[PDB]
Amino acid sequence: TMENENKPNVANFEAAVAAKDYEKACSELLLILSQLDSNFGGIQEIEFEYPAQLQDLEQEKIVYFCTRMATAITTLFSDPVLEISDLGVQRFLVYQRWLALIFASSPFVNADHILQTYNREPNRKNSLEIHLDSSKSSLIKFCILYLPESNVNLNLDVMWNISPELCASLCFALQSPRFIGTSTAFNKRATILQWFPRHLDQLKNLNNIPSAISHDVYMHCSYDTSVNKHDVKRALNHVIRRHIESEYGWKDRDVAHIGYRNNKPVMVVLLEHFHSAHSIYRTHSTSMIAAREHFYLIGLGSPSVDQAGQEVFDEFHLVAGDNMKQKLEFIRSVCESNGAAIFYMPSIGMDMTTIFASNTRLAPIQAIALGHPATTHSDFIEYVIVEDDYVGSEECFSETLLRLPKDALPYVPSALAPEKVDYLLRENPEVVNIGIASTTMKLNPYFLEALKAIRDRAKVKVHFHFALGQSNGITHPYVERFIKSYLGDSATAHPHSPYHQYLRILHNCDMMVNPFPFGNTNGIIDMVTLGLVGVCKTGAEVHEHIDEGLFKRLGLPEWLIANTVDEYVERAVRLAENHQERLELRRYIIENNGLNTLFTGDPRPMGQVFLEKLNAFLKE
Ligand SMILES: O=c1ccn([C@@H]2O[C@H](COP(=O)(O)OP(=O)(O)O)[C@@H](O)[C@H]2O)c(=O)[nH]1
Repeated sequence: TMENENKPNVANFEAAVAAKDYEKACSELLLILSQLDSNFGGIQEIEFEYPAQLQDLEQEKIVYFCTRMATAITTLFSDPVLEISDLGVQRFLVYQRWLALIFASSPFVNADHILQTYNREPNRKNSLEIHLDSSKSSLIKFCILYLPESNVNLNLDVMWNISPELCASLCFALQSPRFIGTSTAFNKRATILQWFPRHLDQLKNLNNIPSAISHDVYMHCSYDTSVNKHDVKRALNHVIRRHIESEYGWKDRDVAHIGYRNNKPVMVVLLEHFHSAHSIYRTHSTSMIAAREHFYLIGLGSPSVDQAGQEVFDEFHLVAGDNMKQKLEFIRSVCESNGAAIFYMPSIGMDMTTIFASNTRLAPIQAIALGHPATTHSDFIEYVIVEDDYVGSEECFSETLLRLPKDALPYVPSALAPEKVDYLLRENPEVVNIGIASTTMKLNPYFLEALKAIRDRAKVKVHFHFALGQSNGITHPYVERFIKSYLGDSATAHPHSPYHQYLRILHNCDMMVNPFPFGNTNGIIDMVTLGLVGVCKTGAEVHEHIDEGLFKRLGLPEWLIANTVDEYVERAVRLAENHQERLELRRYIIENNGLNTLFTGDPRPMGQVFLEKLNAFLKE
């Protein structure tokens, strides 16, 4: 060992590339990509120097970073001699999304200029097709640099014949970014969603694909617009099921007998991201608290859960184990010694543990809620807790929906909610400012085309303020370019901001519009809090339908809830042109709104319902 061997360092990566030491370059580069991973795209704790002019100019400092990184990556991967260790390949595909961002936030856009150096057939006959030598090594390198923004052609069928596993690693990488919003990237991912599932279903386990981003593959499909977007989850479940049987020798429990604690049957709840300042606790703690009239509750989670989270349950334990095989054995053992009636996950999708767990048989009733609002397509999960007013069509879900009364999941209000108001109802707007509260995953070309439509068509000048949740570090310059490609001067791409500052941006707006197809929830509450009204578009999936449910609970009029893009655009424009209508409605909403009603209700049903379903299991 040497001191400072493992510090991500842009100058040391560059020097290793100039010195043609391909091994040190790779490893120095992987250190940087790994850090970008940990930092969620931020560049803190990566060492680099910059021209003084950039000191206070952070976006410009980030673009400078990505530019240095893309030039050094270009030299390195353009060199015909470079050969990547097969360990190395697996790491590069796992970090692909970070290279994607390196290039997309630089002026290069993508790494096609590297790709073109790999062409061998001076014919072409389409210069967007790249004909490689037959070296396995060249196929690899191509894949690593086949970015979501790539313009080069890709034929998946031929690909998957040559190497199934390489090709499934690509599909993973290309599904894993938290921003897939441009036309080029989105279209690519859409293709994968139709093509990849039936191919992944043929896979045997997780050994030679990038498994550390399966949770990302699992969640991100929800942000596409197709009806059958979740098919990849069904496939992914089978491979995980095969994995845990084959690599772990997993055995399901005998769930014919249940045990008892303080004379009640046992609900074991496996938790993801359940801190009391966060939305899972805000939406699901009270229903879990009330479930204690009928069940003893055991909470399994991470040390990230705070005292208020732990107090929801009768008993709380850390999920122990050094790997997945162990954590599962641990979870199994808790269910065994207690003899679980219920296995429940309020959220599934954010951590890989919950995903694995949902492919096992641990209790006779196994059920989830929609903290991540999408069907599991797992045959091991029977029920889905959901508020009746949030369901669109029941056929979006493979599981049976347990539709609970619309006041059955009262929310815990945020401690950050301002106590005082200051409504700004602008009588004279030259400009209509229209806010949009969003994460990067919610952004897409259909949403942004709808927004360009509202801008082009409205007879009033409009300005769009995007308050982008978690837009950040090297992701952000790329997002701003995407937004500007549609709206130019009619839009401001605000990066992630603290709560009071985020509230200040919206407070300067006249109305809001909601993203589709995956809408807001918390955005809507902040909207009404500020006395604002907006448009949302509804649809069949819960994540499309929530906004409708929520608009009705809060007392917003149905004309605000559009069924199609063309209506969405239409109502948005109407809200923007019709000043006095818009203001009357703001005044109506300031005056009488169900904000109150979100925080109260009867949380008992969930427990009640699990009891009946359990009692009926105990007769048979
Ligand atoms: O710049 C921002 C953007 C968002 N948020 C907070 O994060 C929430 C949005 O989170 P998300 O879209 O992931 O889930 P949602 O709660 O909308 O269902 C908002 O309510 C804000 O309270 C914030 O503080 N600053």
